[PDB]
Amino acid sequence: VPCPYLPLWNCAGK
Amino acid sequence: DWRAARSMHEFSAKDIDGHMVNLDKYRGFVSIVTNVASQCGKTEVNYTQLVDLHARYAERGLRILAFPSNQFGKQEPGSNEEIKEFAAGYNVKFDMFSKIEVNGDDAHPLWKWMKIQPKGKGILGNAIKWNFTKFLIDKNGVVVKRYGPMEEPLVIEKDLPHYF
Repeated sequence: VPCPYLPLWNCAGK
Repeated sequence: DWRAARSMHEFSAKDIDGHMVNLDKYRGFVSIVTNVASQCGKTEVNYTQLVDLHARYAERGLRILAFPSNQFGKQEPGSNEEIKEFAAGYNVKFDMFSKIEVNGDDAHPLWKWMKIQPKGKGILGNAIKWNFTKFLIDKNGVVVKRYGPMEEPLVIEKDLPHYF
């Protein structure tokens, strides 16, 4: 599913 | 000097009412430390689940330390009093702290320390990536896990008996 934080964060890492 | 610490219990932090807390009071308790925000897509799931965990496990020794931060999409714009009032809507009975930065040269020393711990390392470097990162802390104040923004609090529940 598309990342739900875009465009502010792209779900990369933690 | 924060680099020389070996436990969360060596730090102090200002609570949401402006009063200093010696974090050694968490000695003997399993603790979740998390950075919070009121205007994130996952604000509701995070607060609801943390309140639920606290209610069901506080007697087993679960403590939760919630640090507001405005560093991620400016999603915590309010005053500490306004944030305290927001938390109150979720019937939060765990410990709310004053708003801090968690990344950069002015980040709270606890957060600087947690991010470089053996079991606190991030993925794609150690910077906090977004709101609602969670650190699990054992009864001796050692960082034992880092959970990412996308990992809802109930994911941590299976790990709690590893450290109770």
